[PDB]
Amino acid sequence: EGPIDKLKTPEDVPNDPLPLISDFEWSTLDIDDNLQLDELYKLLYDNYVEDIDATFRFKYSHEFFQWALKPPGWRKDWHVGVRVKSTGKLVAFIAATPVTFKLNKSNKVIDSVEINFLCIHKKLRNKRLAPVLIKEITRRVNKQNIWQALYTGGSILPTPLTTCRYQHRPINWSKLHDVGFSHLPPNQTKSSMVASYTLPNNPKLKGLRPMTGKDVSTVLSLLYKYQERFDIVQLFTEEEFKHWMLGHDENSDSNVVKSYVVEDENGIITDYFSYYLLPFTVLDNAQHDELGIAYLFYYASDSFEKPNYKKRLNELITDALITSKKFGVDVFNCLTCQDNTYFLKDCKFGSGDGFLNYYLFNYRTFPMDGGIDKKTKEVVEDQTSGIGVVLL
Amino acid sequence: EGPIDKLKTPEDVPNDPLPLISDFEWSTLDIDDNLQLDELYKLLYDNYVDATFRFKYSHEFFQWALKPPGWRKDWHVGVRVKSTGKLVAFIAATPVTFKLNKSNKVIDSVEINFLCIHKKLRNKRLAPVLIKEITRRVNKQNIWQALYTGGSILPTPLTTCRYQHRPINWSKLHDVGFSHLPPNQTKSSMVASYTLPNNPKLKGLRPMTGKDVSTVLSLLYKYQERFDIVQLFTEEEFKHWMLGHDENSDSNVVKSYVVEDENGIITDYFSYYLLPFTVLDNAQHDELGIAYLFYYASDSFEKPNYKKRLNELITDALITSKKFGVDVFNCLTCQDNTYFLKDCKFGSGDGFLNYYLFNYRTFPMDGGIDKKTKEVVEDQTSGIGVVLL
Amino acid sequence: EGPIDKLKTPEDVPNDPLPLISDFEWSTLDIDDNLQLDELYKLLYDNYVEDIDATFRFKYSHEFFQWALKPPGWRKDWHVGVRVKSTGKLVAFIAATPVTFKLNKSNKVIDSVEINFLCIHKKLRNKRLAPVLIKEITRRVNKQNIWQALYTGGSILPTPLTTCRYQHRPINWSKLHDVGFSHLPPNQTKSSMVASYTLPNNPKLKGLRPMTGKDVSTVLSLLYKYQERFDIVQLFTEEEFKHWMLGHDENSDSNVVKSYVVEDENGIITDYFSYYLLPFTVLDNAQHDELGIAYLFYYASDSFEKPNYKKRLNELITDALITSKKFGVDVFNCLTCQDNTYFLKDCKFGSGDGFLNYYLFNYRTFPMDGGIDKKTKEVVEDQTSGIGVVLL
Repeated sequence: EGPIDKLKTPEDVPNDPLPLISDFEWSTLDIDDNLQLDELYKLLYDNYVEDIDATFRFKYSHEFFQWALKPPGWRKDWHVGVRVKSTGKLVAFIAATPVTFKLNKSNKVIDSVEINFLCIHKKLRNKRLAPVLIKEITRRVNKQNIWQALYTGGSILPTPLTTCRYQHRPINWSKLHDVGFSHLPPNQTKSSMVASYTLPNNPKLKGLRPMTGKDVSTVLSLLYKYQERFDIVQLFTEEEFKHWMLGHDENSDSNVVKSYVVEDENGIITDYFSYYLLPFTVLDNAQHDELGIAYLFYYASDSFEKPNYKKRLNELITDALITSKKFGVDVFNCLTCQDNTYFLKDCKFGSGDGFLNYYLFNYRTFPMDGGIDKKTKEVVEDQTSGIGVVLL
Repeated sequence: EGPIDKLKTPEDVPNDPLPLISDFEWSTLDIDDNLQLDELYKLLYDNYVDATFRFKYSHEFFQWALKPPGWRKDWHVGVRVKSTGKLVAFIAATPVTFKLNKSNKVIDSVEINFLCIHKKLRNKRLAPVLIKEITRRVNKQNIWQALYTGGSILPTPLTTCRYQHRPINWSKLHDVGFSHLPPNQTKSSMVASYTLPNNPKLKGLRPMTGKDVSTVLSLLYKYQERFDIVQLFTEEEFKHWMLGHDENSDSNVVKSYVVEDENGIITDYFSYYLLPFTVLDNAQHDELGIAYLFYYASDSFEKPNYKKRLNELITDALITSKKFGVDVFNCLTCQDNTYFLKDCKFGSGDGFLNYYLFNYRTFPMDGGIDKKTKEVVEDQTSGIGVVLL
Repeated sequence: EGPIDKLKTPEDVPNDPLPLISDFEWSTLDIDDNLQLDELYKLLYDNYVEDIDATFRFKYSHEFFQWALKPPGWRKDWHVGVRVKSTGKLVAFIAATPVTFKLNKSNKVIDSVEINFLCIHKKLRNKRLAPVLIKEITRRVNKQNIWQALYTGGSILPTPLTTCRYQHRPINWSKLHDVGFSHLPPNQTKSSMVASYTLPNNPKLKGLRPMTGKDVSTVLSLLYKYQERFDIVQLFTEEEFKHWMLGHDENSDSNVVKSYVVEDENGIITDYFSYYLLPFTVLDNAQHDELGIAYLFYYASDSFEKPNYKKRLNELITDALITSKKFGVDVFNCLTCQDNTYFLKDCKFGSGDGFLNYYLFNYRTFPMDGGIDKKTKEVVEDQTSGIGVVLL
């Protein structure tokens, strides 16, 4: 387990951007300039429809971008676009956001970066631009003395850490059906389906309440003890954990990340969970314009050593599902990572067609379980996946 | 193992082509202009080559061979005689990504091919000049290594593989002088010894489609871990090379197949490309259909039925080629090809291929043949895991 | 229990400093050059303000540095600074000092090092230098064949030895109130508070006197017998103990460490205690410029096996509190380590908001009691903490 490249210094890294065919030019984006953020939003809206229904589009708000791209230490220099010289139009983009990972087996902590928002205009798909975008953002971070990067996607590149599968838990089945997200199984009716997904309106766990700034250190310690069971995890400073769990702005309740804690009868935090909101804009449907989507984020529980562990986790996620109902969520998603396969069945998460591959550039690691059978790709129940990180 | 040159930047590279004899001039080709593509075809037909055979290149073949994702017109370098403007030499560079498995190094490079020089200019030793100029053009795009192959004996090759041939229509191969009748044999025995079923044998065998790309790619990646040097692709790239330039039209150049088991899981796959020979001076035939083994991979490499499975795969490849007018099926002694040459009836040819990775030192590699006898060494994995068209 | 890494030789350690973002360069400090020491002082003064009030700054004297960084065996090579190449200004620092620990339960002695004075310029908090500073100081000591290091701070990392809590014992309440250190409780007056903290002007224990170089072997033996009750302790050569208890200069009374012994009629030393002085410079107070602070150091008593142990310890600390009054001390601090929880209540130490985490890099150890409830973080009275070492 360890780095792959012979190891050099920022000095040995080219000082200038890689060359591009004459029709294009690099353009560093300044997302604090609303006109440029507008450009990015448009590029994504039209062209970042990866493995999604043609009728859906990621609906990114200004608040979502603050949260996703501006954690402590973020750099404008790492928001790399490509413009067509003729008109100045934005046609490609790639980002790197700072992150710290830890490989539990070898006890290695690595300051890295997460590479995401890799977007290429649909008319430029045959220009082989992805590898160029990756080389350039990698050059920029190597200059900052960072030598490992995490990249995730459905694309098949060499040596993935592993592969997890998407899961979906219908919250408002009727609407999911009206827009084409969910299908009516063989011997079922819309009525049976809806009935089968009904949930309480109120969370069940006593002491469950929204997390606040004062809970940051306690939750962090709880997550740290808990995540020892995964192969790869994330470490945060308190300022970073605060940003990712509560939002960019400390004095305004986040509409993007929802974080909850459970404190027992004596006031001690024993469990916590978090999820983020990222809706889809829906096209060509006469009644619906938006589809509320939640994504399971980080969580942790006291009970991992006790015998009621599985039951407790399923109770935690059930309350997460219940709370999402007050935020317009229509489907609650998660992957087969962390200990997620312990609650998929009882909580009614169905397997989706999508898969996620994880790549840790410039680093060899032992194989990792992805929560699914290596050949069948079917969910394997109650198994701990080596993936303990969640990427937005 | 690693680069050779001291390493510089595109800036340190001469901005202009190096002057040629005054009689000629550099001329970048634009293959999207049919008139220029026609010029290239004529130059190749006449000067790129047995005497009675000529590579028959179609427009479709050129799209496939020269226009994969990221191809650059600036890398289609021709030379014109100033007097008449006639095209007399050419050289190309196409983007490709290699990975050296032993050292786990990934290198974005380029494949240098279609190096053609008019027969009357063979004494001006233009090849080195063509290589230097194409090399200069790619160095400018910050690429510093290149793969070049051929029968030519240049300084230090990765290794050397040998050609193999598997008669499909022996009678015709004999009619045109490709195949010879062995000492104590008859045309009748030969023909009988090469007959093959008319239908593929493996269950679940079908043509590959766009939807199989990621799955096949993962299968090839796991499989090719056994070779020393391999190729990596983006999904667009793999799709182009396995299915053709045009996504909505079945290719007549590359034939790709997958085998999915009782559960719909792809367990094997193979591909081959078609490149006929125009046949000159034969009263019966004008063309000789030729297939070349491309990339393949199998589930069974860890199992004990591996060798039998591979031979079953190739045998079905041979059978499918019969419907595309193939007269001979060729392949080199690279990859794990030596595991099926004998049982599948591939005979050694006189041709050999040398591989050169300019500006890069690598450990020796197996070529699938004995270092001194140059004879096929059965069931041996070659270090060469890349196939060049 | 034991080392974590596979174990290598100095030989397997990289011979040259780690690469740095090209803007900076490693610069070994020579604190014997007053100009360089002045640089270190300034860097600290401006940027080493973590976990303290904005209006306070650590007031480091030349004497304090001699004591803290120059014990027997100190190495200049372990005073690692970072300079911005453009101007040569000092922007970061980290030090390693030799120290020997003993793990009482497993009876393992380990020559190690204490990593401290990790300081980064406020404007580079986003360059993520700490990990790089640690890696580089760790490389230098690994070269000297030392493979374990102790690091402490408020920062949270996975698996600390334990966590202790800060305690404060107002000496001059009125001043602590004026400068905002202490707050006036709900139904209290400045007058009640002051009255509640008054102390005698003279120590009460008979035979109490200042320790001298002569007493070293006897005091050391007393501490050794005594500290057998903690999980991790420190071992000293007589030379090291002399330095840490009496100061860098043998022929001049120290203004940084105050050590005292209690002997009976026949010169038998029965108890001893020590504490060090580290003031805060006070900013923006129309009245005060400095705030005298004392920190409980090492101590030991005869009575640990006897029934008057608790009462005796309390008598000891009470005399420490009284003696600090002649050195301008305004608050007397300590952590909940050692047997400190035996005297916090009766001696009037109040719990602060600060906590200290301890980390022994490259070594797994059994859990240790930090003197606080593992769940409420509140002081747990009269208990022995596994922490028997004090870090300055």
